Amino acid sequence: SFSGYLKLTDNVYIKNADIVEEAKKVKPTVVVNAANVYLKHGGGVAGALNKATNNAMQVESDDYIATNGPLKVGGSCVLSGHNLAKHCLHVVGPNVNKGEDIQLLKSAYENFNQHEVLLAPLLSAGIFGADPIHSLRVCVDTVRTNVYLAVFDKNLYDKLVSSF
Ligand SMILES: C[C@@H]1[C@H](C#N)CCCN1S(C)(=O)=O
Repeated sequence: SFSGYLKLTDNVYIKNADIVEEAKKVKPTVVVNAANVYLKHGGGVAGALNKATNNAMQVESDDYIATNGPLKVGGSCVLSGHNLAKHCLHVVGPNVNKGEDIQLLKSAYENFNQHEVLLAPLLSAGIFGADPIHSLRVCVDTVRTNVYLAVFDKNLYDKLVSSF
């Protein structure tokens, strides 16, 4: 199962790790993607997860969007996890760099409660522009299921743990 995680609360765990490498190692039931409403996996965690699937995630996502239209900010969809996980839960956190409401970050984390255990990044962190310390606080105060957070950046990981 998951190894090397620091336990933050009853159900939240954190590790300085590349979520793609972590997914390939664990092959969890659910890996969370830091998705956008169009499921265009260009950069950040989404670009890295999609590149690891050899673009199969993007091909599946384009078919999903063609059928269903875009997701809502704060919403999610379950698609295949390809070679990374059984499923990928594509969750759209608000993108502060697009002027999206940070209050939607709690709604985004509520999607995690539909899955008993997940490997995830901090929503709205990185290229989404939100403060990762705030994202971790919303995560611990919203998610009730078992969430294993992978934080790519060591310096950010140390800051998140030391300020928790
Ligand atoms: C925490 C969740 C659920 C929520 N939220 C309540 C029942 C228990 N589960 S479980 C353990 O099945 O993931």
